[PDB]
Amino acid sequence: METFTVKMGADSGLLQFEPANVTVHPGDTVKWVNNKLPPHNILFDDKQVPGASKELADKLSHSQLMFSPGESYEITFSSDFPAGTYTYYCAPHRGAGMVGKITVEG
Amino acid sequence: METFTVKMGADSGLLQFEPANVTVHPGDTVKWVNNKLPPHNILFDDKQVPGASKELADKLSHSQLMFSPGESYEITFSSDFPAGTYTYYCAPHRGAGMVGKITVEG
Amino acid sequence: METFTVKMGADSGLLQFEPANVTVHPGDTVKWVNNKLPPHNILFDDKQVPGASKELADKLSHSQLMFSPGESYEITFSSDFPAGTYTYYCAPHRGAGMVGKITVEG
Ligand SMILES: [Cu+2]
Ligand SMILES: [Cu+2]
Ligand SMILES: [Cu+2]
Ligand SMILES: [Zn+2]
Ligand SMILES: [Zn+2]
Ligand SMILES: [Zn+2]
Ligand SMILES: [Zn+2]
Ligand SMILES: [Zn+2]
Ligand SMILES: [Zn+2]
Repeated sequence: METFTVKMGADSGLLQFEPANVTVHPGDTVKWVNNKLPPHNILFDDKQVPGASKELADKLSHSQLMFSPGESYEITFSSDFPAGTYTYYCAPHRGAGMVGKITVEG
Repeated sequence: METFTVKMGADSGLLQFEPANVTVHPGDTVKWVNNKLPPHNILFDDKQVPGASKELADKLSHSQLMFSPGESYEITFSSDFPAGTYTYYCAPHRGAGMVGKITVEG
Repeated sequence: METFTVKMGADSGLLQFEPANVTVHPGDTVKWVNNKLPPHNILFDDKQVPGASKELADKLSHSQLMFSPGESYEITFSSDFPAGTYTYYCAPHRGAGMVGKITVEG
């Protein structure tokens, strides 16, 4: 099992998740870490996860704003997660296109 | 089973859900569709659903802001939903009285 | 079983939960009541509840803003709640340090 670190805010100051796209395998963890230009958060819309389960998208969403440097949030995409793409965004920086995509391999 | 379309924002530009009040039967779906003056969202307070279940109100709430024209969200009020009134509102337009009510018939 | 009333906003106008720290026993209820300077809400971060369960923190969080005088929200810390500290904050007044802590006794 691997852990993928996603920086929220690039080192240079770009309002992006870095890296934006990550492919994971069942059991892998994605760890988001507050990097530059907080606050950020991590939203998955109900229609943006495989099978469009609102329960799933809600449980994955960290809608609470993250302010502190190095503040982190992790999701383990375990065996019961459906394969497909999970597209997320940062609410504060939606206008800037601060978005990402986790692919659970099938 | 029927699907009731609720417009978020009237065609004229009134900040309302149209229609604001809908009566549904078990198995029916309510589909909210982004119509005018986005963003909107759909919040049910824990005390505003029958039996005051916070778990139920949370699961029905689409708190994520909806920005795009025609963006939609649906809830199927299935057999296990308690009869009674489910009162919701739009956070951005709470001040304008952008509110609605779904009645599940008993 | 006891109910602990926590005022959101002190009578004087301080932006605090009063009292900020409460110790509860299994079966006890905490009732938050809108007191001064609304809106307030009540957020528990996933890492701020015992065992860091995001499901638990989400279910305890009343993220919807509370505007009306006397508007209340209750949580019963029942037998299945893990012992330890549950640290929460108000989003609008995070900058002012409007924070609290519920201790479930073990
Ligand atoms: Cu951001
Ligand atoms: Cu609205
Ligand atoms: Cu407050
Ligand atoms: Zn892997
Ligand atoms: Zn949605
Ligand atoms: Zn019907
Ligand atoms: Zn409430
Ligand atoms: Zn007690
Ligand atoms: Zn968190």
